Amino acid sequence: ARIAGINIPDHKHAVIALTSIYGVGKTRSKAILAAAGIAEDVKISELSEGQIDTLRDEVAKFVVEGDLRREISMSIKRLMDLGCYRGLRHRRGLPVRGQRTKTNARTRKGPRKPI
Amino acid sequence: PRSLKKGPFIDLHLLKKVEKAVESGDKKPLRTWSRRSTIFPNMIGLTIAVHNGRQHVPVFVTDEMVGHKLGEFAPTRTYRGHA
Amino acid sequence: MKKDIHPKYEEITASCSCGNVMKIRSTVGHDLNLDVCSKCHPFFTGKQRDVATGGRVDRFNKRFNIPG
Amino acid sequence: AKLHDYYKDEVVKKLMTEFNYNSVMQVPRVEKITLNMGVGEAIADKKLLDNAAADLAAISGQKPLITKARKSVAGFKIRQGYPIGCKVTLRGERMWEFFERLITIAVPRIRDFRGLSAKSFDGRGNYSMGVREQIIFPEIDYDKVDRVRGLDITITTTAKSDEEGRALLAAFDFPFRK
RNA sequence: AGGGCUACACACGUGCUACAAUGGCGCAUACAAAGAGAAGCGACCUCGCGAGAGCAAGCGGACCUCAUAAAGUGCGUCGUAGUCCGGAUUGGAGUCUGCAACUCGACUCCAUGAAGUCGGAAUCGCUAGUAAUCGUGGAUCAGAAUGCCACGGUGAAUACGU
RNA sequence: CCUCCUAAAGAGUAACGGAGGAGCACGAAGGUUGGCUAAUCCUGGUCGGACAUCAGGAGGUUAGUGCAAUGGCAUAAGCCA
Ligand SMILES: [Mg+2]
Ligand SMILES: [Mg+2]
Ligand SMILES: [Mg+2]
Ligand SMILES: [Mg+2]
Ligand SMILES: [Mg+2]
Ligand SMILES: [Mg+2]
Ligand SMILES: [Mg+2]
Ligand SMILES: [Mg+2]
Ligand SMILES: [Zn+2]
Repeated sequence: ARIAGINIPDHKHAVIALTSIYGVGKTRSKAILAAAGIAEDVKISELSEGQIDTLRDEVAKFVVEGDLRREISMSIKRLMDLGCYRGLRHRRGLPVRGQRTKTNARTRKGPRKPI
Repeated sequence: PRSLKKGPFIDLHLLKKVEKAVESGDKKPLRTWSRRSTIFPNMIGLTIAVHNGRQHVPVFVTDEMVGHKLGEFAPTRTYRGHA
Repeated sequence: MKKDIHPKYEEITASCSCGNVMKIRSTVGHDLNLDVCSKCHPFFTGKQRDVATGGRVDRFNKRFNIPG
Repeated sequence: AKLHDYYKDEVVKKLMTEFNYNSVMQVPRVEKITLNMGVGEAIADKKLLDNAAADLAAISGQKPLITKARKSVAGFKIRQGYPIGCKVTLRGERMWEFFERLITIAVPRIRDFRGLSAKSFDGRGNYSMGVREQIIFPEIDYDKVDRVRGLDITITTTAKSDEEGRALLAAFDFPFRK
């Protein structure tokens, strides 16, 4: 199935199959399935192309995939270009939301760099 | 962040001093220690010398800073790498 | 065009979700139900627009409604 | 086909009526469409060159020319005569049908399509764009794909200038970033 | 008054959460013990997806409130995949407390979905209601526990021997 | 043994004079018929980068010749079938 611009996994159940879209998680997929009137347990491969079409049509009101990547990049780029504290943490690759950097900043700082 | 039912926060000394500045067309920097005050749209075009601990960093106010505290544009800690 | 070298080029029908029925030759070998067309894409229809990238003052005034 | 007849019916007159051509065949026409896959790692595996050749044979209507290295290069560890590319030129009715198939199906199948660049001309009215993935074409399914693979499309036209080539492809409703 | 004690090429100790199927999730349902409470615990009803808000009963307490315990059980689903595992990080929107939440709070929602598939040399605890795990409460405290102190639920293995 | 210079515009011409190569390779890298033209640079173009491949332009042999140097070579002696 081709909802938004990417390929949905056909062998899985609708809810998880739809969560494979940048911008749709479990509860947003549940809301999409509940507004479409399709069970979440039905496989996407076992439902008709009209159901695929309305699934696409009400995925389309959620800003998702590349538009969401554009919005997220634009927000982080606005912070970095503005040069606030969150901007300098994004520029230096340090944690932004007040976590400790003496230890355990490893997700933001990448793997360990020996001196 | 602060609740929307309580409004935004701004220190009065600054609010009155920037009303005076935007009323008289003051172009001297607004010297302040109030890093906790939310930027309002009446600081647009003025430079605010916000304290950071040891000197007043002057930050010129643009359209994108509205809704941010004054202290985000004054970095308090100095760090220039380790080795 | 050589004969026994090339892939089979048969005429099939391409149909969009918007009801765009269409006759094109290709190497698919079956009729297909594609999902975006050139009468259907937001860039082709002009519906893409842009991101906001501004309105911080309007966001402030909308979320606060303060006197002064 | 639909676009050669479209071309011959309105695109010729449209260009005439704005460019003030003194002759009928001073109008730009497209000459050929050339598809190129620069495989590269065929030296590591000759079989994926055959996979990319089958991909280009599915994407176009024709079998591709397996294209060897022109001169020996150390930095990619190739020798002269080592097969590293796939080339198809379409050039006629299959060019017009591929131009339809591209403009109508494959370009709106591009993930995150914000528009094709209008600065992607050579300076002599010939256009070149890069397809990032062969799945944008519906000739190959999502299932039997060994690896992702893009390609290069160049429209070689008759036009002598940048503005002519830009003005001609827009007469066929080409998605320029505008 | 503002900043710092919260920094960050790195090294170590002590924890927490995991890498999953003896499990994840969804619905229904069973069984605690100890404790706290007046600038406090705050029902019921209404509103909010939620954090929570409004109105407001009772309670200086075997009475009222915090506070329908969780693992378990039953049905379904996932089917061995970096996954419906994991939940780090980040963007946007918020709630509460406090003069004030930028440095530098907790929590909620939506999106994001990092490392990790049982860990080298080495090393720790524990002999029974113990270890392992599963929740609960208190002090400190305007707010701010994965820490500490305490409380129950399930509940082993193994000790020839010096 | 081969090539250039010395070598004085026919040939030839010495030095423990100045510079370099050979002791092979190819049943195609030979014959013929048909066809084709290079280097390098620029501008575009998925990964792709200084340099792989594609397209156009400038350029005009600055390439190529199985191997040194010299003389040849577009009717190509160069490249392909
Ligand atoms: Mg002080
Ligand atoms: Mg189960
Ligand atoms: Mg999970
Ligand atoms: Mg008591
Ligand atoms: Mg990994
Ligand atoms: Mg002579
Ligand atoms: Mg003579
Ligand atoms: Mg020869
Ligand atoms: Zn359509």
